[PDB]
Amino acid sequence: IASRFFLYTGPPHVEVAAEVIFDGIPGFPITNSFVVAIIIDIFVIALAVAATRNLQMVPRGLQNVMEFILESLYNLFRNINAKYVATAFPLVATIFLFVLFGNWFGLLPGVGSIGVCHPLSSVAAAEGEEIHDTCAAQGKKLVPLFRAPAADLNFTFAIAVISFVFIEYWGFRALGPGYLKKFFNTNGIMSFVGIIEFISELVKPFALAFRLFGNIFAGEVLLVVMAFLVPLLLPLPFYGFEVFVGFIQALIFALLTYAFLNIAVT
Amino acid sequence: VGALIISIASRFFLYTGPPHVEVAAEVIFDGIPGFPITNSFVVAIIIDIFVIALAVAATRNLQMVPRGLQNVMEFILESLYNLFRNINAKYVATAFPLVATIFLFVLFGNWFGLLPGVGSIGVCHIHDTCAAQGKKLVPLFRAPAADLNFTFAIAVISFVFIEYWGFRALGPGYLKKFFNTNGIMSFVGIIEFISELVKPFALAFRLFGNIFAGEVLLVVMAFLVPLLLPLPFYGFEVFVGFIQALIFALLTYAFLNIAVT
Amino acid sequence: GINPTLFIAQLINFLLLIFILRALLYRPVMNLLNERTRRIEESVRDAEKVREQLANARRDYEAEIARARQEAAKIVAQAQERAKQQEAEIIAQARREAERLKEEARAQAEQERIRMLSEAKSQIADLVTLTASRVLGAELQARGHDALIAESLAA
Amino acid sequence: LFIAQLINFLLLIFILRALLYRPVMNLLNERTRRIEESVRDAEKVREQLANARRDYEAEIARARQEAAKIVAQAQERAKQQEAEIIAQARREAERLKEEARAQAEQERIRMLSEAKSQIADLVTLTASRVLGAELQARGHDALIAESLAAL
Amino acid sequence: PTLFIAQLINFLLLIFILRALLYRPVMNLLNERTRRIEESVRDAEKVREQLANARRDYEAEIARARQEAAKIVAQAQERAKQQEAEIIAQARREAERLKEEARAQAEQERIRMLSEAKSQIADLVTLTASRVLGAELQARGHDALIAESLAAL
Amino acid sequence: GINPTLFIAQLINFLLLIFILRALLYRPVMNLLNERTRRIEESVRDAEKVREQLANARRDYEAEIARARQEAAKIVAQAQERAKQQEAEIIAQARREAERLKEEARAQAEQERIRMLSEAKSQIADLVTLTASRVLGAELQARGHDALIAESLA
Amino acid sequence: MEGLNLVATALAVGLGAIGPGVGIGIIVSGAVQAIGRNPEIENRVVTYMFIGIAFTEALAIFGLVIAFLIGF
Amino acid sequence: MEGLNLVATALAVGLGAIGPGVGIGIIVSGAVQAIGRNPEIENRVVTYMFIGIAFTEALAIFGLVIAFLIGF
Amino acid sequence: MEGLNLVATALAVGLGAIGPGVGIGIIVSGAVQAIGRNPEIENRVVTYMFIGIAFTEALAIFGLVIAFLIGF
Amino acid sequence: MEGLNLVATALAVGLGAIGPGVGIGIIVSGAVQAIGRNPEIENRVVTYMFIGIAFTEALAIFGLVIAFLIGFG
Amino acid sequence: MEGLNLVATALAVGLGAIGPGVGIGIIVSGAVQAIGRNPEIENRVVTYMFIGIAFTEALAIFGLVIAFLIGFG
Amino acid sequence: MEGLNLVATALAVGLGAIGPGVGIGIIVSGAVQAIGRNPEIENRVVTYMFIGIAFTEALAIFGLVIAFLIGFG
Amino acid sequence: MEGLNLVATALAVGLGAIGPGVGIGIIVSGAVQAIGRNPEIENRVVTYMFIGIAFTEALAIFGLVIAFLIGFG
Amino acid sequence: MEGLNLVATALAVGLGAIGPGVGIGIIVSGAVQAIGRNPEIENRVVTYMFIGIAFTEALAIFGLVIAFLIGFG
Amino acid sequence: MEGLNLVATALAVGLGAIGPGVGIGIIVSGAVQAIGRNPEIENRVVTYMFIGIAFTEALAIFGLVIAFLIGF
Amino acid sequence: MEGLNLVATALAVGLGAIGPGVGIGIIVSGAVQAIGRNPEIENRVVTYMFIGIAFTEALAIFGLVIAFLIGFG
Repeated sequence: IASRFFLYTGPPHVEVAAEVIFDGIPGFPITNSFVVAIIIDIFVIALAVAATRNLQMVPRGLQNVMEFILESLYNLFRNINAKYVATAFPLVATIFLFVLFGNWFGLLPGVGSIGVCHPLSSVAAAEGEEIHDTCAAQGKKLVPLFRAPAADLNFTFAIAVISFVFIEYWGFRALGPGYLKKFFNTNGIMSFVGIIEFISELVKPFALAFRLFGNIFAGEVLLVVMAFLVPLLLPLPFYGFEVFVGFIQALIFALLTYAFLNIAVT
Repeated sequence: VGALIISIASRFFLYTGPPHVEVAAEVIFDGIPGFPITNSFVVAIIIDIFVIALAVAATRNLQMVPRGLQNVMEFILESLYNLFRNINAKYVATAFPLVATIFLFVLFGNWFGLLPGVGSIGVCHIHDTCAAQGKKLVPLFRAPAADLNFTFAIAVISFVFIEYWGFRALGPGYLKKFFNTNGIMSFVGIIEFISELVKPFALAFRLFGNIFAGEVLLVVMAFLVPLLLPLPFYGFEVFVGFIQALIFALLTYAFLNIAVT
Repeated sequence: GINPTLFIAQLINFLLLIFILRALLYRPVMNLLNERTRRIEESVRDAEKVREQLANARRDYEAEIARARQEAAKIVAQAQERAKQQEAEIIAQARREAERLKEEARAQAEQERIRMLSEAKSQIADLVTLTASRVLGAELQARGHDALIAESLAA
Repeated sequence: LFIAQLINFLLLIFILRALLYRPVMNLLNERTRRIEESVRDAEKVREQLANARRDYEAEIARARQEAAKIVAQAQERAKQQEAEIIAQARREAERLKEEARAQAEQERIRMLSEAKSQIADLVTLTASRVLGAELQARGHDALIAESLAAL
Repeated sequence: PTLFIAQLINFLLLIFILRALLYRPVMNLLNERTRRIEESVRDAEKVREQLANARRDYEAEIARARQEAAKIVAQAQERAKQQEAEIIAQARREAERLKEEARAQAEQERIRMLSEAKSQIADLVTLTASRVLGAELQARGHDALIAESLAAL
Repeated sequence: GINPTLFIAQLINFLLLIFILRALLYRPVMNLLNERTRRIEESVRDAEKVREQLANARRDYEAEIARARQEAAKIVAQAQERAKQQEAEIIAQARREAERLKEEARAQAEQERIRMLSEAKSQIADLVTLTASRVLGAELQARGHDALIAESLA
Repeated sequence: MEGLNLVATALAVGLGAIGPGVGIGIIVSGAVQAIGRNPEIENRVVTYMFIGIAFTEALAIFGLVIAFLIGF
Repeated sequence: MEGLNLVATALAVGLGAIGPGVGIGIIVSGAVQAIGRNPEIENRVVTYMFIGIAFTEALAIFGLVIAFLIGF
Repeated sequence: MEGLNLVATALAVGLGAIGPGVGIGIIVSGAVQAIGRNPEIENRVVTYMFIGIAFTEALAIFGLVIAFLIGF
Repeated sequence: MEGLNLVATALAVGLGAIGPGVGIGIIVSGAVQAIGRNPEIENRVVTYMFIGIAFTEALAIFGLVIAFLIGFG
Repeated sequence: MEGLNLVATALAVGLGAIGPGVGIGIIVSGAVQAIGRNPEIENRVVTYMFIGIAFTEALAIFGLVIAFLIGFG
Repeated sequence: MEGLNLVATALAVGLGAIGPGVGIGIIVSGAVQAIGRNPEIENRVVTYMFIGIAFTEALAIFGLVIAFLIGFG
Repeated sequence: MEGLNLVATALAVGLGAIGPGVGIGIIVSGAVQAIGRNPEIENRVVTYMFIGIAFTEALAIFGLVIAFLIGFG
Repeated sequence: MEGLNLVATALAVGLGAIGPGVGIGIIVSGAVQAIGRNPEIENRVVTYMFIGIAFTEALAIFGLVIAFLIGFG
Repeated sequence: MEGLNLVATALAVGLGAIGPGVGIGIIVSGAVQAIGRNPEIENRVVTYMFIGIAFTEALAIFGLVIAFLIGF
Repeated sequence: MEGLNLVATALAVGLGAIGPGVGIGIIVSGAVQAIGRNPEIENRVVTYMFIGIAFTEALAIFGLVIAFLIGFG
């Protein structure tokens, strides 16, 4: 139990870098985050149609758990506000599921070990292994073809801005000219607090995107470093923490979106 | 009195010079071929004589009704006895004399350090008196608790007392504690052991630092304004000397209480 | 990665994914909602039907007593009226027979009265013979009773 | 690198299958049982409603048919007894009427026994009649003398 | 140096301050403690006096108890001789009464026998007279008395 | 201050102080406090004894009086029993002596028989006048009754 | 001397983590206690709680943004 | 040297985040708990809460303005 | 160096935001809780709250004006 | 001087641990106390606690990510 | 290296103000809460509140004046 | 100018002990305070206590990982 | 460096003025809240409050003394 | 630099005393508070308290190990 | 590097003032709170209050003594 | 450069004092509150509070002995 943590086989170092631009032989260049985003979209649609092609009473199997999750989401969003518990449900549900599966993708082996490339070898008396990679030739970096979609600041910014636009539009859907009444109404000190309110409303999507991107990228980096330190039997609790926090942050994003919607409409 | 005190600017006419009193150790006061006499051993002997004199004066008559000095002597002993009875039940008589003596002695030691002439009067070896001559000025009647040796002495005798009365009360159970528990008292026990080991160090350092800080505060307030400025600090110091005495006694008794139990 | 072309493409992809959500999410939402609505409607239906059935069997048992009530009421009326007429006829028959029996008895008495006219002379002869021993010496004619006896018979 | 990720992943699942297996199975089992009692419960709102019509049809048929038959059977038993007991006592009254015929015989006996009752006044009181008619003329002077001698 | 005079004036001011705001509380607390001692002292001597009086009262009360006990008993002995004497004297007076009434009863009984004998001798002389009267009327006929009896009618 | 020799000298000085102080005032002040707390506790103890003495004195005085009257009533009854039994003795002795006085007097009164020896003077002579002088015409000439009268007078 | 910009960015991000982190913690604990005391006011308390979190996160975002400005 | 301005701006923003962040956190927690205790005085306590938050965020904005001035 | 003045004014403003900010937060939280528990003494407790706010803001103004003088 | 980047990385990570750690501790303590006092509203208390943990740990991850950016960029 | 005086003065005022600021905040919060519980003892409450505020302001004033002494000769 | 890596490693370890240590302390204090007044809710509250402890220890692990990385490069 | 003495004196004042300030505030708030209920213990609670205030001012004045010593050698 | 290792060990041990010290303090305060509230849940309280104490002391142990590694090299 | 010992002494005294100062404040506040809630237990409480006061002052005096040793 | 040992010792002592002081303060406050609420559990209260104060003082002693090793050795 306490003698099988050999460091003889492992990565040579720790690789940290934002998603690497893909080869993009044809026009409209893509990234390694875009392809995993599309494949996870495909997986989400496949599970949705699997739960959809067989829709009936007393669900069992995949459909039963899917309906459990969906009704739990209804219960959670209903506790905030039932006025828009269904109108805004598809957006937050889709973003939730996609972020969930993106965070799940980071645990899959080959993320960072597969390189698209556009014991004895390990150093003795050292805590980290020094085995040269497959792509170590040509002075390459072994570009990770597989990566977490939320570990890129393009998707996170995109969902943040679309969520902000959705919230602002649905607040503007039925509020009249009450926005200007909440922002610098020139009524004593109420004008001052509206300015900070306006700035906070502006920075909410940026905060969400940066938070999610940082969470996922930090999880990936810490898992890579824990693998580099000791190969086996060490990073189990941290892998468990990652698989927990991925789902946790996934539900948090949707919950925060609904909460911002409610605080804007009310 | 009016708050418009104008004597606050006496530093111009009365400038005391830099705080030359900075010694963290003793100075020899009585040149003797034998062991040297510290500036604190002399005041230790002085306090011994004073305490003996007050005790014999309060016990020369042994009046049934305590009046005058007898009542004053009896009140503090009554208070200490009641306090230790509140702490522990059957160990009040066993430990009372040592704790009462170590309270009174350091009380009068700290209260002596506020006496005038402690920081000023001294034997020759702005410019004081001796520095006018070629000889340096060393102070006279340095506080006993200011000297580290006396504080270490009372701390180590307190440690000897607590270890003896733990070992005597609990036999070999206190001597090795319960290290063989291996469930809880295998890592808590060593922490308790090192805490006991450093307990005399903390006990001595508390008194030493408190009294040293007190006297250097006295000298500093004299340096800044030697008129009406150090009065609140002196009141604080005569308070905290008694406080530290009672603290040292109370903690040594309570440590014995937690050791025996 | 800070470029306008990538950000616009990501925004367009997000907009398309959000637009695609409208058709798909309506499926499971309807699947959960339609079931609940049908259940509530069927529950109202059950309450109503059960209440109706329960309140009708009790009334049928009440009509069972009511049917028996008419059965008992007809019984007394049929029994009493028939008995009263039968008793009246029997008493009238008794009354008619009482007139008949009494009349026949009176007729027989009247007949016997005249018929016994053969008994006045009979008792005359009885005094002539049986009273003879009651008088002196059982001499039927005595000493003149003979002719006198004839006068008694004539009387 | 790859061996580092592989060994960690399998061992993590092995302890997830030891702790986060029974509660996660039990929650889905409880929900499925609730839907098993609740999908069935929804079929029931209409199932009991359908059974309500069955219950109503059965109860009405069982009660009304039996009620009509039993009450009429009780009525027929009572109606027949109503006429029968009425006629049964009529013959007993006719039996009491036969006592009047017996009373007529007693009346007939009275007149037949009156063949000596009214005759007694004619016969037992015709003794003094002969005393005045037959005895009067009859010369019983000798009998009178004999009676005087007996005196 | 100026250090000594500064220390002296500061210590004098501290002593003045303490005498100003601590002489009264210290002295009144000491006086209260002395009064508490004296009350306990006065309590102890009073209880000792109470015990001595309670002890003294115990023998004093039992002493008069003995005096009253013997006095009551002596009265009982005094009453005993008087009660015994009067019953004897009553009986002695009663006994003499029986002696006197016996003499009167006996003397009366003597008269009763005297009257009884007087009735007896009257009875004998009456009874013997009847016997000899019948003998005397055996010789002389009864007709003389019978004729005399009718003559009185 | 590092020198262990002067350190130990200060230690020994302080130990001498604790011994001389505990021998000089601590034992006197402690045993004075102990005697004081004995005095107050016996004062409560004696206060209870005061109540017991008061209760005992009242009770025992009554008990002494009670045993006095009980003994006094006892000797009174003994004298009463002696008197009644002596009185009944005197009455019975007088009663028996009175009865024997009646008997002797009656025996002394039995002398009517002796006085009945004078029948010749009275019984015979009174009989003669009774027979003759009053119930008859004094004509008792028929003799022979003199035998009858003497025979029946015995 | 190397680039003090790295140390500046680090200090800014770290203190923006220090302050608003404790602010959010206190806000959420108080809101949870108030909800446990009175669930009938949950809408109002969650609204004001999200207002407070918005302000704290606004301060933290100010720190992060000026850190990015220092970095570039 | 060179990055003294950067370090100054970063430190100013960071400290203005650590202080006011905890201040507004305590304000919001206390106000939410008081609202949970008393919904009737909600308007008054919300006005006072916003007054305190305005003062605290004004101090934070003073820090941010000083940082921007130094950066300019 | 030639930028220590910037560091000085930055630190002064930052700590002036640190201390009085937390003081304001605690004052407002306590005052709001006391108002919620008892609205009848609201005027008096608001007066005392604003007195404490004035003292803390005086400390903050002292720090800010020291930074102002240093900046010049 | 020379190794300022490592010092910056360490400082960022350390203060990011300082702040959100206290925030998470306070949030969890409050949530646990409320649940123990009211075991019926935990269905919403747990969610509010977790969304508070989000806002706390976001700043810690901010510091960690900034530290990696400095140490690797 | 001559700017150390300004940095010293700023550090002195800021760090001598942070402590008393929190102290005053806690003092006023406690006093206001206690007055809310009982308004009739408000005189003594206010007296001790100003006592504590005076102590904290004395510490802050000591810091400010020693900053002036550092800032000047 | 040379030993800065050691200073950075020490700072990272120390502050990653500062934050999560107080977080764990507050979490445990709240948990024991809640469990004192409600014994049967232990099954519910121990899970949340372990969740908060795991998050704080994750922050401490972030600090330790950074310190180990900069203690070797 | 030449200017370290001024920064040292300023630090000895400012850092030494943090903990005493918070302690003073906490002591005064606790004493006021304690005297809010049952003010009949005013003398004793004021005695203990002044003991605590003496200890806090002791720490603050140790800081002040150290700063004055550094500022004047 | 000639130093920077003594300073490193000092910082590590000092901050490891900062964090876990306050954590253990709050743990003990809450535990004794609950014990005063609930006497008979003492076994569970002590078990959870010692679990939290060990979790908190883990960081202090990490700091001590880092300091010893720096001191030895 | 002249004057570095001065900064050492300053830092030692400052931190030793920070820690035990807050400790003493908390101890005294808890003690007076318990005395106000129940005056009868004061005789038992004051002993442990002074024990804690001594334990807190131990670290501050440690700091001051080490500062004096460093200075001399 | 040459005085880093003194700064190391001073920082070690100060940072080892800043934390455990607050820890033992909150320990004593909690124990005092528990005693004021429940005197019958005083024995267990005293044992647990002294165990906790021993742990915190052990952390402080770790800091102090590290400072001693830095100053000499």
